[PDB]
Amino acid sequence: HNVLMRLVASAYSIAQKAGTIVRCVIAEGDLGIVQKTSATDLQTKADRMVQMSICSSLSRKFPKLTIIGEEDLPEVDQELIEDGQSEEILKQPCPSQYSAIKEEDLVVWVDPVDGTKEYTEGLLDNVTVLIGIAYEGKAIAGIINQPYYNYQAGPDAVLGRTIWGVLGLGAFGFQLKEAPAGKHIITTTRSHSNKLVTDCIAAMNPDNVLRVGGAGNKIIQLIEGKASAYVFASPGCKKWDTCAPEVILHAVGGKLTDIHGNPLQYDKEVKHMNSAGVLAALRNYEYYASRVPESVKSALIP
Ligand SMILES: Nc1ncnc2c1ncn2[C@@H]1O[C@H](COP(=O)(O)O)[C@@H](O)[C@H]1O
Ligand SMILES: [Mg+2]
Ligand SMILES: [Mg+2]
Ligand SMILES: [Mg+2]
Repeated sequence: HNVLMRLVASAYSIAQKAGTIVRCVIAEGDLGIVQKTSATDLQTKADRMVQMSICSSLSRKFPKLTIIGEEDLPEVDQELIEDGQSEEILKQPCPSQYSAIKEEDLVVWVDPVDGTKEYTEGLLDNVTVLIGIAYEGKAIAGIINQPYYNYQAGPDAVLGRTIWGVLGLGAFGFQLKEAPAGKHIITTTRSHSNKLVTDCIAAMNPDNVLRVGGAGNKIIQLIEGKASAYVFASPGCKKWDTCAPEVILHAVGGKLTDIHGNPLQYDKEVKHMNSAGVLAALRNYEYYASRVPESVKSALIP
């Protein structure tokens, strides 16, 4: 039945459609901003439309999946449906460990727009679209679309890119690069900081600290060598924030956990909140893990 690879190949095309929606909303000018729990907790027309497109498109082709999306939404336009699939991905053999997966056992975690606050600020390259695929509680495949990749290159440039990966195959669509030798460059939240977040970072002996939006964007920073660790000692992000990004990072030898070192779980019944934060690195994960203060750990219950 070739379920996993069929799913990944469709999710790739579905994520590309999502990128067209993200760009279309900016181009038409009205972001339809709704405030949820605070002025830094926003929902736009892009979040709502992309979620409708992704969920309807996946459910049309793979009705047995469990699909969980960030937005709590109440008839979808056929114009939002994506029926395509990547023929190239479909040509790749499924890793043998996943070859007998049944569709009803997959759980898909969707963040239709990740970095929404930064989207509304015009920090457009912070934005990603995240489609994460989990089996037996583990994140095993992921798609990350970055709709404004290349947007500063001029009117003749192609906009956007799609990064995808499967554990046992690899991760693709970017150039893997380690961060500069001899430096600790720690990346973290721009808009959702607090004292605990900054105290945990201080304990790492950073040479530089980057404050940017997006969980997907920060994993891209890790795999492209713009940062050496992603440290977020706080509640606030959810399973859809970490599912697809941890796959991409794990596929190239990195590691993402909570602040204690616990792996995150992705079964259908798990709580959405990542209540003990996020710690991630491409290389030297054990260094950063070793520097988390005990006081930070006692404050953050998984
Ligand atoms: N305190 C929070 N309230 C709502 N969303 C949050 C919070 N903290 C983190 N997030 C979300 O988690 C993801 C990563 O956070 P950030 O690094 O701030 O962009 C984004 O989708 C944020 O909107
Ligand atoms: Mg949100
Ligand atoms: Mg989102
Ligand atoms: Mg998010």
